[PDB]
Amino acid sequence: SHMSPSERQCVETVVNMGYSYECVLRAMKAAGANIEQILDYLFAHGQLCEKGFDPLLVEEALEMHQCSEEKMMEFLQLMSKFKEMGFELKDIKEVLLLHNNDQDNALEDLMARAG
Amino acid sequence: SHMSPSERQCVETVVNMGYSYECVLRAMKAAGANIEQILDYLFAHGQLCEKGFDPLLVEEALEMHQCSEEKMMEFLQLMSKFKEMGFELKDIKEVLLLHNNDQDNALEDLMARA
Ligand SMILES: [K+]
Ligand SMILES: [K+]
Ligand SMILES: [K+]
Ligand SMILES: [K+]
Ligand code: NA
Repeated sequence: SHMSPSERQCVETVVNMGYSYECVLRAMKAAGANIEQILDYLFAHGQLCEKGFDPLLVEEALEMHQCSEEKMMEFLQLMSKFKEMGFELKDIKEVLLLHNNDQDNALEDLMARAG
Repeated sequence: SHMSPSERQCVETVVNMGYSYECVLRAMKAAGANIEQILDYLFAHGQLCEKGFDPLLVEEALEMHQCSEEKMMEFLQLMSKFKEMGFELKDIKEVLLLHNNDQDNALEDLMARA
């Protein structure tokens, strides 16, 4: 197998917890071959989708903010807002990262390039 | 320029704090285009190299453990120790990650596969 021994151990254990292979493999690609990190990703991804967030934006938020749930949520909410205004995702990520999720600074930057 | 406006802003600001372009671009690639993130990476990388850690291993530790400075140090120390014992970096990273930096479990794993 192309997988390492630790990768296979993660898949075996998390699939035993009741997750599909596809979900586990995707989560492990994102979160790394550690069981708690995979489960935390799977649970957070599920909870956020259930709240109505776009799964693509959820995935961006989980990648961008691995350390703070509070910052992750702030990033997710503002990314959702700016995306619904019509800005491009690549620009939104960039300005939220530069400005530490400050809504006013991020918007000022996005507008300066809106067209 | 191939860089985004935010990337250019970071380079301009950080080079102004007296860092070389090459150091800033490398740090930005690792840490992302946010000035505090770049400065924190540059400073940590410097401090750990000054303590005598292999810069290649320092870079692996800064990548693996962005959230906990204590976890980052514990990983860096163990990766250095296991490398001295003669194990391969790729294996070492894998077992330290799986076993949450537990030395004995990681070691038993490494010896078992060797
Ligand atoms: K890997
Ligand atoms: K963070
Ligand atoms: K890593
Ligand atoms: K961490
Ligand atoms: Na990100």
